[PDB]
Amino acid sequence: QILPIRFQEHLQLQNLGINPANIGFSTLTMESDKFICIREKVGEQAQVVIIDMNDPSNPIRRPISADSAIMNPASKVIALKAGKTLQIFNIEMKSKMKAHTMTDDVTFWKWISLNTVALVTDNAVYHWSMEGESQPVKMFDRHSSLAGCQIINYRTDAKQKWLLLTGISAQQNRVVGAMQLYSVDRKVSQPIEGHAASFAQFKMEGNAEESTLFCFAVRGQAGGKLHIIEVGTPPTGNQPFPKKAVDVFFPPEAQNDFPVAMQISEKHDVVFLITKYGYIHLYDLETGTCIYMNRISGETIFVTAPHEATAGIIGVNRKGQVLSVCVEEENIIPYITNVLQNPDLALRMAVRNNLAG
Amino acid sequence: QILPIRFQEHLQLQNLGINPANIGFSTLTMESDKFICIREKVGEQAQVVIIDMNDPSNPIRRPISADSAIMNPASKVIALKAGKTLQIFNIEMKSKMKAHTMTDDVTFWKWISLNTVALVTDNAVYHWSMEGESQPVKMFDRHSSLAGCQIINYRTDAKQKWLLLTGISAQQNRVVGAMQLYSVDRKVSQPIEGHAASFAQFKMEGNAEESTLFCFAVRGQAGGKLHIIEVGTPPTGNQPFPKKAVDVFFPPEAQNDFPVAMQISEKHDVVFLITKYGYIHLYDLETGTCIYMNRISGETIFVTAPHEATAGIIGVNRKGQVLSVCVEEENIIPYITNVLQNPDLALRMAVRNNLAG
Amino acid sequence: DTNLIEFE
Amino acid sequence: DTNLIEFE
Repeated sequence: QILPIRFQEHLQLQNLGINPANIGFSTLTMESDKFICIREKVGEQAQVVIIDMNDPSNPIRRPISADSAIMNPASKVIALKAGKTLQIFNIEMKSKMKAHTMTDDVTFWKWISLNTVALVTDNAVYHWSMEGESQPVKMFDRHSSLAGCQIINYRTDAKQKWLLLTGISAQQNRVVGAMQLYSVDRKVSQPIEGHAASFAQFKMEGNAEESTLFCFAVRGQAGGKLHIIEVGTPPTGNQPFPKKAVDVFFPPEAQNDFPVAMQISEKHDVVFLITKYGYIHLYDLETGTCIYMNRISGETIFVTAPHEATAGIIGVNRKGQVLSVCVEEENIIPYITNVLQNPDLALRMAVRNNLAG
Repeated sequence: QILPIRFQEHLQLQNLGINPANIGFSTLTMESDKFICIREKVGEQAQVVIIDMNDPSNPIRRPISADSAIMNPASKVIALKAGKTLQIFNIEMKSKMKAHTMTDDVTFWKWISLNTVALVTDNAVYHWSMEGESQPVKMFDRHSSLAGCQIINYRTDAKQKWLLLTGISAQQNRVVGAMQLYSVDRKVSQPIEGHAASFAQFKMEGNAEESTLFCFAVRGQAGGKLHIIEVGTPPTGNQPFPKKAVDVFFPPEAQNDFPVAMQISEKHDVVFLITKYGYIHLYDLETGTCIYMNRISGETIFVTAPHEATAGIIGVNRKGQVLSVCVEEENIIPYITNVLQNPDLALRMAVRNNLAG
Repeated sequence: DTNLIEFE
Repeated sequence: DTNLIEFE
């Protein structure tokens, strides 16, 4: 019938020649939908394959010797590291823009803005701007609750006043998720069990200021759940945002599957949640109401980024298949109304994000 | 420091164990201030939770299989329907009083008197009395102007001589209200753009017979307005009630907020108008003067009913809080006099409803 | 025919 | 001192 969502395959990295073995979390990066960096070791020579999403049939290979390469979200600026050695280049003008030598190895790092790179060390998190004459700044000391985890993600709210470090580990035979939520303003950090999450700005009707929301999904002991809470003191004059919780489904076949990524469309006020084994869920950011759910990938998915054009989510999966899913603006309302038999939601979404159904 | 009104929280349905997901238009009903009926899906077992407002702490749960449950306004008599199947039980006597299988599904239905249930199908409205052997009687065919709308209300004047069926729809990125006002006597029906409304008996000075007023609020393209008109032909010998019209205010934050409920206190001749997002307005029934306006709920409201005890209005919001606002009799006159600097309206209400200020 | 609410 | 990437 119809579908809420709109699925579409953009690429098949293997058609480009990329070895399947490099299509994974530690060799393939997608800091945004503009590029995909894959580090391959062709021969005794290690190199980076930079795929320009607006020109897929022309990947450019360059020799590197970094243990990690992460492209800027907007420009052909790349951050390369080797141990404690960190260097940033502007590929087009062939120069080294900045360089820093950390006192600890960087276990995980990713761009968190157009001009800032987050650095995660076994015991602390740093933010490093590209803006002028700068160096790493320690944002906070890691919490003991993540000691030992494999760092898989670091996120930030719009104003960078709320940081979220996330790690996972094998415990009690199930992938357990460990998150640290640090408050830059109150110099305090809270431990939280969670697998995937994201922040988002939301303009509650009757509020003059936006609200900063924190939304995470976790498959805990009580099974799957998804929370949506307002983080920090609500803007003077605003109404608090009612924390919402709803369970996230997991079919019997999906025994050890869990939340792996989450993007939020400020355009539709929708939450995309993708599990490790290809399941996509749609939830209303405002109510947490689960709109749609189905499987969009048989192969596991290890990386995603907001899909700017469609306001959706784009990710790569083990097969080297670049997939994207967004809101089918022409039918979402009709689907919610007819299929979901949820007039209220449908009525709200239609008026809220100026949609038509 | 004073206030016209007098706010009060009665309950927090969550403190009673009600799932926040069932605190909504289609699963929570409040046909009066004597009961609240929530339909929950505890397990693979559907059931109804009846909450006796005079004994909140002791909700009673009963397995049901009805797609809708509405409690009689005065007795533990419940209307339960499943598709075209309609039954009515007296819970205490645990017996099926009367039963009827409609020929069309009922999309909306609500008690309109201590003994009559109104049934709305896609193309007609019926009345069904519990008085003896009766059956449903078609009152009128639905006007095409509500074809497609989501039925949200049905109201009647004291003598069930005027019938109002209200619907809403998402048109032009805003909730537009479509009302159908039927005249039982003249067998004719008039289309009106409106969101909320209510009838009321009012005895204009110099008139021996009460007058039947019809008040409705709407946020049309010309912004929000509230009308108060006499409906039908003035009783022989009565003067006609001069139609009133005023602006209902919506702040800038309230972008897509609209009227959602209205209750009129014959006791103080005041109109209580609550918006979809928790705003409360107080107007003089007679003049249509706005006496007070300010926010009483941060969570949207989806159901109200007259609050008999205080002669005010009592509704429930998405959080599960049971709210109630009424005239603060000891201090509604001074407020008007000193804060609104409206001696005339103050002097009029004092004398008119027999108050003191 | 049947009942839509089981009573105690 | 030495660059982690070689440009051409």
